[PDB]
Amino acid sequence: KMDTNQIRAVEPAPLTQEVSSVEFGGSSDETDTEGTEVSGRKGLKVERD
Amino acid sequence: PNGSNYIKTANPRNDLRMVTVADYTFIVNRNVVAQKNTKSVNLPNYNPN
Repeated sequence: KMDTNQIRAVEPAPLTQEVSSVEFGGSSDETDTEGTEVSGRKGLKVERD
Repeated sequence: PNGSNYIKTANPRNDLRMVTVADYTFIVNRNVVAQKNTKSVNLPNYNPN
């Protein structure tokens, strides 16, 4: 015979904020890795102390 | 630090080729043959299935 409030209390599944996608190579740039990502003559130059 | 075994040459005049970009110089030993690094695979075996 069901329940009166049970139907109303049911709510849909919640929101998913972000959608996953493929990130092809070359999109990532200028990260915090110590590996050499600085490009051009700027990377080769080293300051004198 | 990395070590000298690259410079060690019987006749360094013909064997060494360098270009000086802004800060530091790239050095080639003409006789030394480049070799791919085995035993550095991304995943050793990785049965895909």
